Amino acid sequence: RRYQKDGFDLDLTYVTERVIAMSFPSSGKQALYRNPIREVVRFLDTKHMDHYKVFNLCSEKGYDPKFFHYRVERVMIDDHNVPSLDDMLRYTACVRDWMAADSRNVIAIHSKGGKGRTGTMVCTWLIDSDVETPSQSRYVGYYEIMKNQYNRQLPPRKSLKIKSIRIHSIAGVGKGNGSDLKLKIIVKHELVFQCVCAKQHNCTVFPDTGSNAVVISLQDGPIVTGDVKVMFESSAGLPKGYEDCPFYFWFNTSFVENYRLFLSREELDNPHKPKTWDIYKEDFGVTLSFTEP
Amino acid sequence: RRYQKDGFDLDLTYVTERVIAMSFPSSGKQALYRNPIREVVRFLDTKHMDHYKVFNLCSEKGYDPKFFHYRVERVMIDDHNVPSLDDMLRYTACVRDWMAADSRNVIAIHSKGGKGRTGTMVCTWLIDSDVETPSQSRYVGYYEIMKNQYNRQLPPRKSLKIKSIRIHSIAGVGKGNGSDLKLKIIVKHELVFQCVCAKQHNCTVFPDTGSNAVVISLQDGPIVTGDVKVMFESSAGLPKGYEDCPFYFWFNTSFVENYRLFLSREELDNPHKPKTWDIYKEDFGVTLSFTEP
Repeated sequence: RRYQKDGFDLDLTYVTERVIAMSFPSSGKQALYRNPIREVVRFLDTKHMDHYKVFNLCSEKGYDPKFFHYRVERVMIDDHNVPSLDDMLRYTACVRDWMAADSRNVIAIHSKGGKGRTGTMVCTWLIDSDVETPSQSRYVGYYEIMKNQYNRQLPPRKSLKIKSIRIHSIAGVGKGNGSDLKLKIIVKHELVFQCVCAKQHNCTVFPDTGSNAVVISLQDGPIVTGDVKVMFESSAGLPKGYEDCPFYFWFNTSFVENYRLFLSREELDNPHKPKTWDIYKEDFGVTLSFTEP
Repeated sequence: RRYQKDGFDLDLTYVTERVIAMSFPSSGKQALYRNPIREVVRFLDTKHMDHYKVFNLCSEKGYDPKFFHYRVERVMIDDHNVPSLDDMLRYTACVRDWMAADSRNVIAIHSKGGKGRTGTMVCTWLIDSDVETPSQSRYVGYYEIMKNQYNRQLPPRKSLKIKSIRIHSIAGVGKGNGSDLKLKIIVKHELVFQCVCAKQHNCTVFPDTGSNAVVISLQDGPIVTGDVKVMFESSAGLPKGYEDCPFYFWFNTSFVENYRLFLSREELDNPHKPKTWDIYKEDFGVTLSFTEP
């Protein structure tokens, strides 16, 4: 819903009377099909003068603080990826402080790509005051659990150790045995664990054809703390989608209950898209088994 | 000095046997004249396999941690601007830890623009182990002072308030009175103070034509702490250079001695370039007057 009022042609989305969403305001030979930085600057200067903050939720692009009168905060969110809960808490904290300055402070939120990052961090603010991928949905769920239970603060810090990964309904995906997935565990932009199933060196494969599980014994698993990314790379032509991976996870280990995490086919970032509902059947899922150090 | 060895055409600079400087590795429709991300990844994978870390000193653009096998740290340095001393200490600690991890570990350093930020942050490591604008030079000097006196730590935290700004040898620059400069004080991407001399509202102008001084009473100046940037905006057609401003500063308030900071014509970001040595004469300068709260 482009903002076509008052002679404007920006890709804005006036989500709430005090919260504005838009796309990345670009400069140079990129204003033809995207927002021009100066035009949107003028738009939000003639509407709210010295009463806006521009949240640039881009870990990959930034323009200058000076354009928006040096009121710009950058949240390092990767495309199709979630922010850390510390990032979400700091985000909502600075937003609440901004709205406490006076009654007519608005906020502009954008990201370079689609309304995944801006959607996530506008819905997060929406439910704090009251998305594309299911990782963002589950992170909004994490933030609501924090908001209503562990009041606007970090959960009880749990350091968990992952011990095995169970894959449900593997008949159809992969070569046929499940020994093609590649594991990558990322914590704070750091690859803390990787393994390849075909070589079977850092992990072992124990396929049980009775229940269609190819549970992989994940020896000496990392003691993950905080937000974790687990992507599954494959070498058998799986339908790679977002961020060039068959499917990836994003979760906070402080929210895991009873040291078990199962992600249904629908959560499972990338299989959730309906266009690939033929290699991942309805019962497809990945179960993560945890341990307490 | 581009790296033409081993069939490569990269814009590298092998500064030391274990430190590498290069330009930003770009992707998309930019590899025609800039560094291709995949090509540089291949170069530093076949040269240093799993024994390097790439430092991205760009506050305006980043690509993805995944390309360099999730060994990438971003330092938020603005173009034609200096890093914070906390950032410099964190970077130097990171480099020291990386080199202590193994005897083969290398570092790759780049920035999007010219070799100002990469030059700054490579000379900082060069002086710790053993530059475009002069503020980067003064910050390398700040780091050498910290390294050799207040050993590799911050100096005694000093917070001071600017009481007035003295402009030396103004006969020729500006309208002829000095009532065209505009002040902008930026601390941690925050416009903490601004003023316009022509209106004479936030500051008062006291032109002392006897000594060619237009010292401006900076009433109720900010209580600055840490790293401060001071840009001088003008509306009399000054030869705007870097950052689109007549001249700006970048100074740490902890390093001020005797509560005074005079900036000679040579330091004075933008007057430093000899092409403008006709409106800023040899005695041009700015003096920062401080007061202890």
